[PDB]
Amino acid sequence: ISGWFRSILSDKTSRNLFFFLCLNLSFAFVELLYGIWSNCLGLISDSFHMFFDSTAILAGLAASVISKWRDNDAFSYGYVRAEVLAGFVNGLFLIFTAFFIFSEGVERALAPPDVHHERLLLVSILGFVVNLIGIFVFKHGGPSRQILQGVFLHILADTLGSIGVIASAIMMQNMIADPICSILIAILIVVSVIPLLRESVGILMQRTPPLLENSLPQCYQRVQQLQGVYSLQEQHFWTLCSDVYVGTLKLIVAPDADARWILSQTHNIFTQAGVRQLYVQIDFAAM
Amino acid sequence: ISGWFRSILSDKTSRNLFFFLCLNLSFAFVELLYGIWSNCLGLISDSFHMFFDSTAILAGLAASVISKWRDNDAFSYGYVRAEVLAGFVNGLFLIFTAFFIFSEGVERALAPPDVHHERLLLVSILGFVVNLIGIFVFKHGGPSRQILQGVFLHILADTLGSIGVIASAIMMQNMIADPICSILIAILIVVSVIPLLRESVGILMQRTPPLLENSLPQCYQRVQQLQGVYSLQEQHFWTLCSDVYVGTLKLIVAPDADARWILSQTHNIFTQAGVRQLYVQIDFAAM
Amino acid sequence: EVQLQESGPGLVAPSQSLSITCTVSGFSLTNYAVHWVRQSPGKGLEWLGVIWSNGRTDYNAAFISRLSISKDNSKSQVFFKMNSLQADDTAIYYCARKLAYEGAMDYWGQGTSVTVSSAKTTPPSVYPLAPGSAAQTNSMVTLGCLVKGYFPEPVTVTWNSGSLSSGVHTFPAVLQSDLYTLSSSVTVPSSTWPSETVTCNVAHPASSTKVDKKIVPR
Amino acid sequence: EVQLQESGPGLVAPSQSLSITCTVSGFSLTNYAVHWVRQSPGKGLEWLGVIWSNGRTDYNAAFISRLSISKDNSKSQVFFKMNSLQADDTAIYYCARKLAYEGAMDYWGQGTSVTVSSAKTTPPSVYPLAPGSAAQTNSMVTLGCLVKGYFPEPVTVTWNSGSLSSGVHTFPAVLQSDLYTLSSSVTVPSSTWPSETVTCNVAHPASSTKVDKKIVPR
Amino acid sequence: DIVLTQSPASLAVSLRRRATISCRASESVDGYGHSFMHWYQQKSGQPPKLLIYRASNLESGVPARFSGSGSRTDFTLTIDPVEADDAATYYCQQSNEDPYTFGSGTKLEIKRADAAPTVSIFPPSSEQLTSGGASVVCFLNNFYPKDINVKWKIDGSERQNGVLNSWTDQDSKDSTYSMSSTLTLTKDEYERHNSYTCEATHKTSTSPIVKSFNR
Amino acid sequence: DIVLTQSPASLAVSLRRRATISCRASESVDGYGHSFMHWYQQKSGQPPKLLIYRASNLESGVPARFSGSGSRTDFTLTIDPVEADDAATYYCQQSNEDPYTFGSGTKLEIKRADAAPTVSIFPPSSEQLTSGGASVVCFLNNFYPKDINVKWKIDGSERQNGVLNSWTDQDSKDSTYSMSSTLTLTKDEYERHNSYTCEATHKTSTSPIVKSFNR
Repeated sequence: ISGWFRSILSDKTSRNLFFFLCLNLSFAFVELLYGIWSNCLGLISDSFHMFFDSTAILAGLAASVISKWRDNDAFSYGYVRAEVLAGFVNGLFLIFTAFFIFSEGVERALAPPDVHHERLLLVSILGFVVNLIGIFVFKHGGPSRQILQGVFLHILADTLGSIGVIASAIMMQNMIADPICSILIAILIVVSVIPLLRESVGILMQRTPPLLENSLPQCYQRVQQLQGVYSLQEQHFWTLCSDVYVGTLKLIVAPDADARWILSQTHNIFTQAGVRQLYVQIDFAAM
Repeated sequence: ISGWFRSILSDKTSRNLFFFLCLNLSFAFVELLYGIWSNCLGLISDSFHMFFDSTAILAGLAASVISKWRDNDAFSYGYVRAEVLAGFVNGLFLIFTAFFIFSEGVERALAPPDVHHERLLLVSILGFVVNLIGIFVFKHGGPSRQILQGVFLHILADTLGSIGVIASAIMMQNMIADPICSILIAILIVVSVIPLLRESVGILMQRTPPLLENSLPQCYQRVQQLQGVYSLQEQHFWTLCSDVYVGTLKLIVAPDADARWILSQTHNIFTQAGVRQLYVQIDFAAM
Repeated sequence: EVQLQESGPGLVAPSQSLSITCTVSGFSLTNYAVHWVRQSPGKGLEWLGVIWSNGRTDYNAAFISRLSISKDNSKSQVFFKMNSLQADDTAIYYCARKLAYEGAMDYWGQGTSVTVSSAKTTPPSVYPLAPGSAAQTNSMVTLGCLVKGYFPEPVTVTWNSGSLSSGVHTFPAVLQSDLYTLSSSVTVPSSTWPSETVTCNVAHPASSTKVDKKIVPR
Repeated sequence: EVQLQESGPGLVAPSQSLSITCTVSGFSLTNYAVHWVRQSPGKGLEWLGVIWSNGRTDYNAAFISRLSISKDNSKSQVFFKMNSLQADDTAIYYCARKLAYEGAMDYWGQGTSVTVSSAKTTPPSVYPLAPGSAAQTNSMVTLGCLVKGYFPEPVTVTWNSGSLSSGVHTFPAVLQSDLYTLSSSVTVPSSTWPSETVTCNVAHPASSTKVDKKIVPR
Repeated sequence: DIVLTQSPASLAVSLRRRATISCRASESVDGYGHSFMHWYQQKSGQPPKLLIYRASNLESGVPARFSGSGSRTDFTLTIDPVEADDAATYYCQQSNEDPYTFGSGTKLEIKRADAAPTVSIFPPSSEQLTSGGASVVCFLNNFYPKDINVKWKIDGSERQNGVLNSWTDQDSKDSTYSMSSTLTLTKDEYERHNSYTCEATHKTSTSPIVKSFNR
Repeated sequence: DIVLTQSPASLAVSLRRRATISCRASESVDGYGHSFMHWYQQKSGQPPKLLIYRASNLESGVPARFSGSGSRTDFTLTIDPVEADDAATYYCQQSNEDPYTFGSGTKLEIKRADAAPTVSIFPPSSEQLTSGGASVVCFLNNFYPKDINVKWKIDGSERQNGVLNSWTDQDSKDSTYSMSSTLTLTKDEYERHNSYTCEATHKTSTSPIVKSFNR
């Protein structure tokens, strides 16, 4: 039980995720305590949304921790795809948070607020500070690439929401501003999250690695030129992690073809293309 | 463009999904039209939630349609894992809908309602009728198994929400009832959705097929008993669809071992275990 | 130049073990598998076992509790050992290398005949056979030798150390009173005999007996 | 019993094509690949091409624009064709089957010597060689034949149709004035010669000339 | 286990006609289009010689006259044109399932023109007489077909108690047969009687060949 | 392309000593622990014979005295114990990269006890004289080592214009050498002079062997 905390603190990314998760949960709890007295209609909703984004960050942290585990004869490739699952979950979280922001903006535009306003803006500035700190901490530029990108996009979406509420507060002092700003924030969040979901779905759909896809015809041509190789059939290349490709091949060779040399040459050819793990089945054709 | 509609109507499951999607979107639009006049705070939120569940059903329908497409040298295994992705997305949708129901129940328990009540209950009965019709239609007991289970669980969750609001309405006439009922509905939704998410994550994490996992040691023992097979190494079995298993194997055999016979016997052994697609790499050991 | 030579006891008691050494030449055991196959008149060819390059052994299902096959790569020798021999285990035990990348046995060795009985080894008694009457001088005369009263079955009969190969008809042995009787025949031109010496070479490997008999006309 | 026999023109003009037929026996082309290798004094052994079971051909990078290898499974013949022959293409062209499941050539055929020149085929002129003086009767006398003025290089010299194999020393040909000169030597016991006839068999496959010369002492 | 049945058990073919040996497996021996059936040839007193591996591939060095075919369960060995050296026993082996099994052999007999046996008789030697026994050996060499009867007369009387017969396998040179008939008698029994005759009743001639010695 | 270099170019070993031939590749010929280097043996006037395949495996039927080793780039062929039949040319071939390449041969010379050449001389035949030419042929048989000089004297005068020499490869039976010296002359040139002498200057004896004919 205590080994989890030591492991999380040992890793840099896990430690940063734990720091941000604790900070978000504590600030959500503080907002809940400040809003339990009154103004529940907005503060309770905001606190629950913060706790929900906290759940998304916790999911990313759990995937990051689990990604370092070893094989157990059940997960033959290991838990390495936890990062891809976390990226997909973060993308869905961002889409649904954008839709929630859309709904809240529409509700505010179609309802006059009689609740306290100064407290709402003050805690929103604190949330903006939290989001800016999160952006600063997670600035980047067992494999762990998708999780960092997902959490960074999540922090960007939270920052967009915070700047939206701040700009609405500023413009109201100096009615149309709030819905337009909410729609713009939601659209920006969706457009930003699109590439992450594209990559995660490409990885999760057993698609050919996009980087490897260009060089596959050349590799097939070079394998075909090997002596004794009649044909190449049933080729399947898919992605496991970032820069980790797994490919399966079936070769049909001559009845007396040099199986060892053909196998070694095929492995070299597909290793020069970046395929770390490869399985080649050599079939000896009949005549 | 028009080919999509003909294809959707051709398939039974796609036709049913399109029927339910159109019905849900039309009823959400009707509720929006009825609530545009007044009582926005609850009716607008309910209509947007219905449109959001409509988006989840549309995602399931799109996955069901795409699951029938052919290979294009990019998706080597095809778009067959769209059903698994749809199941995972439906599971996440159910979890987040349960959390939304939790938040709405807490808000209702911590805020006295001055809005119209008779209209809210009447449209809720209509939603309950819609959910019961959906349960009746999708009663069951390119592969398409996860999508049906996901949409069925979604309809079950909507039915649970409808019975919760109806029971709260009945009990209020005859304050504590609403939050307790909301919590119970959310817990039931999460517990119901747990197995679907478990199966979808197991499929998406490149885990060994749970049905095949029991018989793998026996298959390894039977392959080891083959003449000339020194050892069996680097075995990876994962799941592509329902009852579609893909496995990769590496054998180390004698310098003069019968490669053809060993390959045929290994393929037969793993085909009797249900592995439809298998790749065996035979390495000729040096001494 | 690929040869496999078996060296084992021709006679084995009906309650003891058996040990056959298969010395191979022309190929290395480090990359070839040597099978063990026995042939008996009543059961045909039977596959006993095989030993692979790394030392892995596969045995027949009916002989797994009795067989024991070993290797010696440096000495190029394969050891075959079987326990609890019985009367039904008499056969001709061959060691044959496996065909490369196939399940067949391309090269076989001339195996050693094994009999399982309680009888004792008896040296052969070789007797000359010459025509009784000096008639029928058609320029092709028949000569023979009678190998009577020997045990076990294997025995080799050659004429003039095998130089006179043509015209030799060695007949299969017949079992009578738990002893074997074998006969041989050779036809030689009448010009050479008795002008040129004719020798009957009989060898019994089990008893280490070599008898050279000369045909004397009457 | 595996043989590969090449049949091709010994002499090829310096601007025409070449055609060699490799007739195989003891194995089927349906499951074996036949390589084509040439050997020349100035460039060593060179690998030209190979044809596989299904008809696929692989050619050397420097000969891909000139080689053409075909097959005939029913007739068990492999056809080798090369275009634009030049003076540097003279060599001994071998066809060798590929070792099963390896890149080596286990069985080779005795290839046909090919020369590329504008000279014309000239039949050999065989001359006897006998000792001048009837001395040195040490019971081992030397005899020879002088094959002078023939083209191209390949020529076969045998004594008594190859029966007298021992003591034969055939010497390599020497090129002079665009013609080849070859000499042979045989040593025979003085008891047999001249009591027993000695024959000199010279065969020139290019000119289809067979000359039988008898050694006459002076 | 796989039980291989070969038909016919014994086959008789002429010197240049067509010869076919069929071997049927109890269950299929196919995998991925490869039939794991192997054919062997065993002459008289020699280890089996591999002819066909995987039921369609000629072993390196065997004559081209041998052919193989068939798949799944039925397999065929074809010998054409036959020669006098093909008189041997042929076995089929399957390597598809452990343990390897060999079918019952198919004896091949080469038909030829009938020949008369070269009957010869040999009286017991001096060593036989001094050893206390007596053995009369009658040799029948180079006769076709295999069927033949030997008649033993002792001073005009028929005896069959001590007659032993041994046949040789068909020769690979002239496709003939050889037979030995041995009459074992005691010293006194041999000395009492004088005339011994050996007869070889064969299909080629209705009159048996008689070789006799009077001692 | 892979360039294979064999050292030494020519190797001389005794009859039973240790012989080593080394072949070095320009680049590695290894893959998955397999070294694709093959060794061949080519005697005098014969096609190359495969000895080692994959640099460590003996070809079926070759004598056990041949051994192979090495990996990556350096490879070694070991002949022990040497015999008189091992006097041949050895090549190394790589099958790792297309095209297959053969290294320059390593000639092997079997050392033995020195021997005296059996000098013999033959005057031109009658057919030679009638044809318009004349050729005097001097045979040197069974001499070791290969180094030897031939001196031609014509009536006590030295001539070297028409002298041609041809050596044979080392014999596989007695590990000796043979040499022919041919003097080609016209009819008139041959008829003008009377005495012709052939000398064989060899290391075994300081006195050259002289065979002469006076015609």
